[PDB]
Amino acid sequence: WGLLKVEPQVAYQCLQQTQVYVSSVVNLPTQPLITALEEVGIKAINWDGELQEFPPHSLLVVLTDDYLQPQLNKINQIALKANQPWLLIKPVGTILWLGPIFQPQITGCWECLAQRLRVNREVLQTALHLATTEIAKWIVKQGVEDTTPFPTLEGKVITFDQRNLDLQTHILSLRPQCPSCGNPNLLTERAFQPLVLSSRKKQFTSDGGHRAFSPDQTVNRYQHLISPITGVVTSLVRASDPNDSLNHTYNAVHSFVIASNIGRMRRYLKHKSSGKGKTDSQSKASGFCEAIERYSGVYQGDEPRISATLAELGEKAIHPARCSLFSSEQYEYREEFNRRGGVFDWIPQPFDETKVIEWTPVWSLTEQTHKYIPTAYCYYGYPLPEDHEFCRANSNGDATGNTLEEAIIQGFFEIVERDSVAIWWYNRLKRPAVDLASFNEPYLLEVQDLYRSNNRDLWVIDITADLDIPTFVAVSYLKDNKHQTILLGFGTHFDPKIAILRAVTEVNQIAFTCDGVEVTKEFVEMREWFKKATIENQPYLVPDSTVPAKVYQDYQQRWSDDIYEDVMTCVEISKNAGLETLVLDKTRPDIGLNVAKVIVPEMPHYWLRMGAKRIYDVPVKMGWLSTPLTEEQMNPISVPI
Amino acid sequence: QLTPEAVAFWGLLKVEPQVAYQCLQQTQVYVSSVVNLPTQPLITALEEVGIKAINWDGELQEFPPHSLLVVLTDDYLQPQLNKINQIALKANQPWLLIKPVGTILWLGPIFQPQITGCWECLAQRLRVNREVELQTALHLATTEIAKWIVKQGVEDTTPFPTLEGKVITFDQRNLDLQTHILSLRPQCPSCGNPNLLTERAFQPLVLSSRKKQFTSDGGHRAFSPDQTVNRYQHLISPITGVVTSLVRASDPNDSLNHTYNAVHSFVIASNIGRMRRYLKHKSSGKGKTDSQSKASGFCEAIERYSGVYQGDEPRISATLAELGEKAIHPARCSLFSSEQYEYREEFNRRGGVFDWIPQPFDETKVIEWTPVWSLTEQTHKYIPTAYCYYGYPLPEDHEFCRANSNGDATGNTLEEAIIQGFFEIVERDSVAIWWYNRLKRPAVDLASFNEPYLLEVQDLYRSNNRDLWVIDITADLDIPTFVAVSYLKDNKHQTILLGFGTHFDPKIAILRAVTEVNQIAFTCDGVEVTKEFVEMREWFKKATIENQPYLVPDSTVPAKVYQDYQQRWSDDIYEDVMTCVEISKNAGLETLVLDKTRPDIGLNVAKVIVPEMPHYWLRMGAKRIYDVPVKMGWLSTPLTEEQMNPISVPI
Ligand SMILES: [Mg+2]
Ligand SMILES: [Mg+2]
Ligand SMILES: [Mg+2]
Ligand SMILES: [Mg+2]
Ligand SMILES: [Zn+2]
Ligand SMILES: [Zn+2]
Repeated sequence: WGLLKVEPQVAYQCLQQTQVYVSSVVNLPTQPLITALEEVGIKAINWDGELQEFPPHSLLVVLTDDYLQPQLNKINQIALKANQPWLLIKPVGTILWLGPIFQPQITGCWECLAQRLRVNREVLQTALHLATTEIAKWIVKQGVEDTTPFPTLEGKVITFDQRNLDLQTHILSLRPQCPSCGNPNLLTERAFQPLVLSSRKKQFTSDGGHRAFSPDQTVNRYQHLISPITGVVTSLVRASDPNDSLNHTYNAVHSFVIASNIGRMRRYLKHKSSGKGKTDSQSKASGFCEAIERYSGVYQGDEPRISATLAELGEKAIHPARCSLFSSEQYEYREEFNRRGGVFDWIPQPFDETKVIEWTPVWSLTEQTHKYIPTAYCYYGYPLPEDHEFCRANSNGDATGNTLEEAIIQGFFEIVERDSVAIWWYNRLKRPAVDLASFNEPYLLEVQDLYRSNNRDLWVIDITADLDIPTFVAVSYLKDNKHQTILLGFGTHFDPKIAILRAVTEVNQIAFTCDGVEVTKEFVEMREWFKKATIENQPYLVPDSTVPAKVYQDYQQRWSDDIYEDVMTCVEISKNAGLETLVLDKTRPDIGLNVAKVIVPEMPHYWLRMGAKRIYDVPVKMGWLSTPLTEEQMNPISVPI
Repeated sequence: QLTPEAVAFWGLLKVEPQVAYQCLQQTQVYVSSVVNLPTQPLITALEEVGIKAINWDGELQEFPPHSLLVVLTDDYLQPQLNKINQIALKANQPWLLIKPVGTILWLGPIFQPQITGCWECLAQRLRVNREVELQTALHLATTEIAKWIVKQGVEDTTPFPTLEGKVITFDQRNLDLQTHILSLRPQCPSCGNPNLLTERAFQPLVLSSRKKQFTSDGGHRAFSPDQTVNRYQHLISPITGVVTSLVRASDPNDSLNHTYNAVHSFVIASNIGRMRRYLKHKSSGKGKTDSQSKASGFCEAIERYSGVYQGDEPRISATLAELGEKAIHPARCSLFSSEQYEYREEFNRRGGVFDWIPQPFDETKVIEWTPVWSLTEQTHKYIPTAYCYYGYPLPEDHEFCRANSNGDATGNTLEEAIIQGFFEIVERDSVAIWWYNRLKRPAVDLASFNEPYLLEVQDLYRSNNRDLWVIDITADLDIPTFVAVSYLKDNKHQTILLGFGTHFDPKIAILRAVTEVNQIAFTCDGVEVTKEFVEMREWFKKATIENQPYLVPDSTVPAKVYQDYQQRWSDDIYEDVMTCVEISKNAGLETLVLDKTRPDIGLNVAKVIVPEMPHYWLRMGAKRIYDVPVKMGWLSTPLTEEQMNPISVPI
């Protein structure tokens, strides 16, 4: 009782004014905790939950076996209504959860923790003494002692395991969009307001692209979101690739990307997620950013939408076929194409304007107005009718950044990369090479030499489209082998140097995985590719020797000092090509790290989306072809990467 | 037949009651206290869950075949515990040490003899680390004892994380739990062999070839510091570890192209009040590297710990006369002038602690000599022990030398440590020769090094109003040695920053120099006029680029390029050691190697001693400083001692 070093007998005065109402949720013995509480002098009286009003300086303790018991939803309503602090304890099982001191209007309520646990659970006497210690610490932290000399479990879950004797701390996050403790529809007011971009001049861009803040600092700041109970990223494995390779490193994260209803297949395969690889020490930062973007892209019911059909919306709505861009021939052969195709290139049902769907507002930058995109195309896991699965949400254009403008730039670069890759791949076009020596980067030369030493010839091809945004594809194939195992990487940026860096990082993220490749475990779609990825059979994968190789001085410099001007110049670049750039703010207020989805209608993905006239017309416009290619004359193989 | 409350406790151990109950008739727990702590509460706590626990007198050695001895204490450095350890090792009886008092609980390890370290394996590292300045306990102790009992009994399931050789530190105030891995020490006086270093030193040193596998960045190193930290994290602890870390990355995270790490540990066993607490604390084992984002700061701490005298180090008590030519005179290593000894007191009132002048060596007195392996002669020489190890107890009237870090180095292999130490030695030699003669040297064009990092750093420094350049100060050994000089323009305080680098590969030597400059740079607000950098702040305040003309490159001689240095580095480090040895032999020098690595730590640490090589500090007794500039033709005539630079090297 004196280990709190607060007072020998003055602290008892606090115990003379504080009552602790102990209660059980589902069949827990309340008496032992009560007796433990009078053992140290705390006046504890049993409660059942019917009482709402409480005397000042009171704490309500509730015991449970699971943190998602429905009865808690009642208690969470009682506490918020009465503004009463309460503690949640799980004394049973091998793992003990001390739970947070739910203080209304200051810390998160129970609903925040329950929502995060649900989003995260898609996959004896010592408890009493620890609970007594935590309660006693809370008693003195509010009556006499100050904030600093009194650590408390307020808004903090302590997970203690006796079997391994290890203790972990999870930080409960107050969600401003929580239905119970906050504004339940903050997103619909945020989206309806016009989107405004604030200028933010960069300060340090020595390496890792044009970022105004260190991604390591971002991970350090957002480590409070890294938790398997009260967090959004499961962490767990963290780094996957060995740390010996300093030039290129990797790190893995666990999240949810696909929401298939097959439990058996989800049990082993769909669990965890991907996102791994960077030449800089920010591979873990990139994986964390991708996990954050995937978590922000999932549907949870708070998303802004309006139930209507295309007729009422008129010109304000973008037709789903204008974004998905599937050819009518693909639709009319949907069944057998889906039967022979993979999950990535699944062909959805044709969209009919007769039915009524939910449209999410988006900010059209080119017209500076509000358009409407089908919600199923924006958010993962959106429940669609079994007869109206007209589209499935993908990661194309979704991007992460500290500022919204940086996320917009990343998303637009992703869209441009996908368009250029599709145009080059499906036309089977030959494009000039790029000499890495002219790029003034010894890293490219040394990684090329390393790949050649490992019996893998590597080179880079320039596939820049009419947008004139420097984009490159790095291709590496194993020599003197029947299985070439062609590895591809794509990199697009205003700065050609970092575009080449992105391409080489993407191509060598798989290069070091050789000699023990995880094969069919998750590269099943890439298996048959390696059975046919031969340079002689794919002549477009080798550069056109006739045209001289492009150099670093062949590309104009377009990047500006401030990211706002980068967003602007991207807008005029898109406008000059007769395209409309739309931005959807996926940033969750409870997280704070900006996530944005950039949607451009006519821009296609690299999957079998043959309905886009860009693939047919852009090579003609640049003169790469004299006549547009017929749909059946294009490449019948999807892009493996 | 136990109470249902007891069988509930065994439930969380995933063991059926029938299997567990049987073990309860075969395990006897003798509970005892060393500081008169209440022993009964733990006995009754163990009896409640069914464990047959009885009190222990403290002297009985006869024990049943299956048993466990629990010892309660308030501190782990109680002298009486040493007796208990002697009982445990002699009787081969496992025992657990518990500290159930105070705010912070120490669960202590299960000291199993011949498998885990004994008590004093923990006690020595606690003593080194502590040179600065309750129902929960019972229940955790009961849980740990029961886990050990069930693990010892059947071991039906593989996962049994018992406390065997592992200390659990639990702080209830903020409720945090830490794990410290106790490490068995082969040189421990009681459980191990306390003579191990003596046989290791007397045996001839043999170097084995080991071809390098990865030389991506940082230099010719076997592995990145991250791998070393991952391998040796069991030494990172404030209880049973050699380095406390805690601070870890102290440099700002905004910088990306370079990083630095600082940790706090113990290097010198001091006793003066001005050195006991005020200055010894915040001792930074700095590690600066361009690669990575957090650095390590771990190798320096390891070498400093390995250089500390502990009494196990090999030594023979004799004098120079009977040792003969096999010994090396201390003045042949310290290299202090006789004129520097005659006015030792006057030069000791003024100046820093680093450049203190020791008393002249006396050949009549008897001292302890540590054997070292001379590679040039491939034999054993003898160096005074006080010159090799930190904190060696020297007589007040015969304090002839003080151990320094010159030549000490680390490595995953002994040969790599030897290379690093030799590079440090030649670096300091060349820097002293250049500095004390005030010689002007040709510049080095960074663009010729085909490294964009050099140009980026130079441009950043120029943007920050700090002009930076590089000067080649390579000595007669022809090992590329570079000094990077930075100074702030348009200011009355230039704050000249100097970095030193030396390697066979000129590119990584330049990289070392610029990294050394950058580690000190970007610390304008770091004022230490009186805390720890009084000499550095004095140098910043009273040294410009015009009053120190040698600091600027010589404009007359054209700047050296990257193609002006011959290539000597090889794929394997063994012939690198051999070529360093033959380079030293050609210059009429003897290379000596002392293996300071400890068997418990494992990481290789070596001190390379070359007698005639001077250091940064005021060591005017070496004829190399006087003669090498003449030999290379830099100076027509040797410089008189009073004509040299009267300012010590601040870096
Ligand atoms: Mg990605
Ligand atoms: Mg993306
Ligand atoms: Mg150093
Ligand atoms: Mg050193
Ligand atoms: Zn809430
Ligand atoms: Zn021992």
